[PDB]
Amino acid sequence: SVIAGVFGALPPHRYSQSEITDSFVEFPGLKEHEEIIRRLHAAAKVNGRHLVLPLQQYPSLTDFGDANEIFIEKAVDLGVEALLGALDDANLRPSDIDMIATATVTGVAVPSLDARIAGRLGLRPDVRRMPLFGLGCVAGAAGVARLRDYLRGAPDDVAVLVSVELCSLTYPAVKPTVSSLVGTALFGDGAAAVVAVGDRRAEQVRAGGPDILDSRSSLYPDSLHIMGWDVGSHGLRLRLSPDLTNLIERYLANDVTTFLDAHRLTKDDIGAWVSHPGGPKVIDAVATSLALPPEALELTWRSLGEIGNLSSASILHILRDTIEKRPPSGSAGLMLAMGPGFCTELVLLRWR
Amino acid sequence: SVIAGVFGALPPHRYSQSEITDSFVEFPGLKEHEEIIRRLHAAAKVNGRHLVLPLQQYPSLTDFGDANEIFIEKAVDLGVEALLGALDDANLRPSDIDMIATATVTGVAVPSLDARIAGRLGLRPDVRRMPLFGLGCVAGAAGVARLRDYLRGAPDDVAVLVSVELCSLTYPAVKPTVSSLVGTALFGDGAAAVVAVGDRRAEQVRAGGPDILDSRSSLYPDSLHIMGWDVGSHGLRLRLSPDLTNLIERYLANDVTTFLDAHRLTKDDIGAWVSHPGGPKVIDAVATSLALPPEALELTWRSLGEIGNLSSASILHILRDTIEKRPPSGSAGLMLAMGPGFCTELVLLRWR
Ligand SMILES: *C(O)[C@@H](C)CCCCCCCCCCCCCCC
Ligand SMILES: CCCCCCCCCCCCCCCC(=O)O
Repeated sequence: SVIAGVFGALPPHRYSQSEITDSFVEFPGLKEHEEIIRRLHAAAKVNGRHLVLPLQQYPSLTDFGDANEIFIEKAVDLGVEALLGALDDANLRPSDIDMIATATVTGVAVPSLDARIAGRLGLRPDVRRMPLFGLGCVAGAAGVARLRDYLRGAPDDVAVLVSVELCSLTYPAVKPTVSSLVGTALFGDGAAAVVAVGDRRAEQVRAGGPDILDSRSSLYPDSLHIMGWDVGSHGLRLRLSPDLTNLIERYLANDVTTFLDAHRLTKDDIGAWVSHPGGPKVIDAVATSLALPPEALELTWRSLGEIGNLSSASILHILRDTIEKRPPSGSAGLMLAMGPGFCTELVLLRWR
Repeated sequence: SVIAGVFGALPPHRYSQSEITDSFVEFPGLKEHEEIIRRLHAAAKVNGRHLVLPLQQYPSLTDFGDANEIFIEKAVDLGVEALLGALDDANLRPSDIDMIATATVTGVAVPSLDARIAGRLGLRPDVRRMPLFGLGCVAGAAGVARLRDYLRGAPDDVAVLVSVELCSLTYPAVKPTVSSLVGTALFGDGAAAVVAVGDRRAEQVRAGGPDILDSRSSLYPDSLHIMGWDVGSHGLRLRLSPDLTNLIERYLANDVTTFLDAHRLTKDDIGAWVSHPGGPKVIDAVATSLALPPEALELTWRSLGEIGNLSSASILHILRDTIEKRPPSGSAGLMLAMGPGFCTELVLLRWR
């Protein structure tokens, strides 16, 4: 399988980190925690973020019903904008799509996003639907792996992954507890789409982006608590452990090497790293444990600073960013993501 | 792709429909509606349902946060039971599972059920996880199709589907409302797992269950309202339109005809129908639109009456009932399901 188009889409409201913090500190029930909020927002190394709602609308977003409704309205059109952009990058059409995978962790939609996006964009009624929910930040790498897994048995097919993460809209569940504030410093809104295509279909559509060669999921034992949501009446509340960093440093190099040994490869044999940004400590951790030079994660740091942590869609934004960089032809690309599980997901890429 | 195991797990607490109704109409803020409730319950053609909680805990399940936490815990125990069971039917072991897909619409878990059941069963840390959410009732059929879609690109692998639906746990969201009351007459708790196996793996494994030949999703235009969740602070509230029956009567025939024409089959060629027991009005609409004899949907009528509507898990119990009764060796089997979308999934089976 080979990527034919990537496309990130963001809501048009872009705010500075400063503008967001300055306003956020003045939100109901928050002024008291200004010190830690500024600390956390500054330490986040996010310089700005696209929000789906005008910044000053958030204090009014206290109801999970409203929020999740706005999510469904906004997720789909961010999703279709993303999909179309990738469809056009692949010079393909909605009718060309044979399967659609949808990745979100930040909203609950039944009928799922894929159903609604497929409605909007006029996909064939018999598109295969794969609504992925609960992969979280890992869903961008994992979604790409699942496309491979699909196209592997359907060489003529077009399979799309649409990630939409509207982190902002989980605001109803946000309280001045440090974990929620950590998330309030890092997470922004945005969608992204990957149009992938089978090997046979590849030459017909002049498929540009990288070949998706292989993936390896890595579920860590006894680590449910590391990451995820505590779901409740006030909605999706971030659970996020400080232990996470130490899981990376202990075990990521192991995942990255066992997967790379399977391909007669090394750390140095990879031409562009495509890493999810949990936040700076996370980026430092994978950089440190994988003994990565500064340049290797620069795009994901740049993406972090430009649009923040978009969860699933992040790794697909920096994948789109790294594609535009045009890295060495035929060189190994390595998607690395991680999320609730706790798990990590390596995806072996090959660039053109 | 070939099914190697089908197992249906239910909670130990079984209650007659009369037991349920008599206690339900005494729950807070419902005696005002005891007439319509008893009417909906009696019309439901369910004689009994397994409930994951004692019948008299439910009135205290008013909080979505509580109900969802219990969901996660109970759904993993039930989930593993069904998987262990299906693993035992397949004579296979947890270590053999190469990909696990999980289906639920009745609770929200990040990390997902597949993450948790993988940890409980000690599945290899590299299992490929596909947590489907928002397929709803269609997920048993579509889950099998996904399995097929995975196994068709990975012929040496074992893929499992674990469906766990604890409909009773959506209780915080039920109101004295026709739709939600229809839900309370139909829906019960239970799980099921299917263990399917790639083609190159079926012979060594001795998979005995039916072949998975093909599948067709039918995503109807402009039909979001037909079925779904109203999601809010009270949890998952059933949206169910009475256009459903009419949608089926007008479009189901063309779904199966367009699908069966692709295999040059008529409805007469189907040796066993594995239909989702939505409700008596839906089973009537299926039989009427497909001109089916009353023997064709008997196994699904019987599941309905015995176990109620288990959302995605029902068509899998019925599939096990079908394999039990053992259909003519080598005849066509058609799985028929419908879920939020509005969509239809047909999966073509071959009996052994
Ligand atoms: C990756 O593993 C998963 C868990 C990603 C989940 C998304 C986290 C959302 C964090 C909640 C707070 C968001 C607020 C944004 C700022 C808006 C300003 C008012
Ligand atoms: C005493 C509790 C009895 C059972 C109460 C059941 C209440 C309604 C449950 C509805 C479950 C709907 C599941 C999803 C259907 C779909 O959208 O596919």
